[PDB]
Amino acid sequence: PLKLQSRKLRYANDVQDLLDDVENSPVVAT
Amino acid sequence: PLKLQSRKLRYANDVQDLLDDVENSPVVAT
Amino acid sequence: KNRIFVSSSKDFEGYPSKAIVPVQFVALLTSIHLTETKCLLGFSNFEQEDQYLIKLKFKDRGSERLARITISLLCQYFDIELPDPTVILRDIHLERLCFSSCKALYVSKHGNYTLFLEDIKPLDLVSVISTISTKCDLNNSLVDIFNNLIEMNRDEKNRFKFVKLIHYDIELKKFVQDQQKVL
Amino acid sequence: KNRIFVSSSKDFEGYPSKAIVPVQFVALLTSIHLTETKCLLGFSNFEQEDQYLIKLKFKDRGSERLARITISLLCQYFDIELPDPTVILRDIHLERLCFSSCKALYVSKHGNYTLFLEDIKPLDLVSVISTISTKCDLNNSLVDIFNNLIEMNRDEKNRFKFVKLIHYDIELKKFVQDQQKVL
Repeated sequence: PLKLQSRKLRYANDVQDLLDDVENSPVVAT
Repeated sequence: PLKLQSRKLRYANDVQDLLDDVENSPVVAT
Repeated sequence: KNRIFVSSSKDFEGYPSKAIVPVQFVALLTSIHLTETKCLLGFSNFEQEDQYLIKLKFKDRGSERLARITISLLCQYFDIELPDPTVILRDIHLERLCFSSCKALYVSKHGNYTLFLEDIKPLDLVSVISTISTKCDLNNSLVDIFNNLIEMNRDEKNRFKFVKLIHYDIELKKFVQDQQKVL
Repeated sequence: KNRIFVSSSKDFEGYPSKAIVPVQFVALLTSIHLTETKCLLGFSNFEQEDQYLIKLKFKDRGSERLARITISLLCQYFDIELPDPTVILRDIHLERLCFSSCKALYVSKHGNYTLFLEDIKPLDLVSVISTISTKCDLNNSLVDIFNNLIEMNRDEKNRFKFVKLIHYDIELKKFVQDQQKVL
């Protein structure tokens, strides 16, 4: 249960970080 | 000047992170 | 999982305007751009120009170190000379053929997208040659890539020339020859 | 800079109770412990047991990916088979010799310390052999390591045996022989 709360958090932040990164400085823009 | 403020910050946090990591879970303890 | 194999950068035209899609492609390493803030790896299947720009994101020093070690190992695996600070390499293929099987995460928003690196498996040229000679998506890509590389070598104006490869093997000279016959 | 070369893990007894000291050593890769939270690489110069435990720290997924790719490339460079999730490898030397030049950051506090990875440069066994045959700290370490490896092979009870190396070359059989004469 503890190794799962951490996973969910890490995965959730990962999603935001990646999306934020694409929003601020995309490598391919249109 | 901007590429330097960032460096100093990154280096400063790096030092703390590493020291904190050794304090909480050292790989070699005595 | 449900990783989608891409055979060309143009495939990314049918992808969502905002989604996270695991992909996978095969191409030659053609360029490296390593700074203290980011790292971009360029690959191409020469369908002849850079096509895939993969990014290794990193904010803090700890992740920067990992990025550095990653680039160092990838370059050492392909016998690429690295000075280890902004580092730039271009048209790597003109000097060394570096086939790579890469897995990436397509992340788009507002129609814009970035391919983030998940995994990179270098492919030995000897195995590439063998895999083509003896004898799916991977193999189709490896064949296509080598065919384009073959047409680029025939073209007199194109800077790409097998004989100019620092690793021009006798076996490479042999595979190219016996490979043009199929054409 | 002022990176200090260490020839043995025992050197770390004269180091500060709380300091950040850039070091560098040479040893054989002997173990890998990759989890979703951390990664420890064990090396040894067999002066015969694990001696250096290097850590690749990573908190978020982005840095975990880099750690994964790093391990993947290091293993592929040494022809080590990796299933790619907790990953464990032990006594790698019994099957494959993996000489490595490593640069690390010694970080201590309260007398406790951790060696964090800064850079790892694999060394080709062929070059190691050559470098020893033809013919500083690096070379002294490479010689010492091979000598211990030679005594471990003579010892009948020791599990280490050249002939059992998946890469037992004819050249390796040759260097070992001509290397015992010096003894």
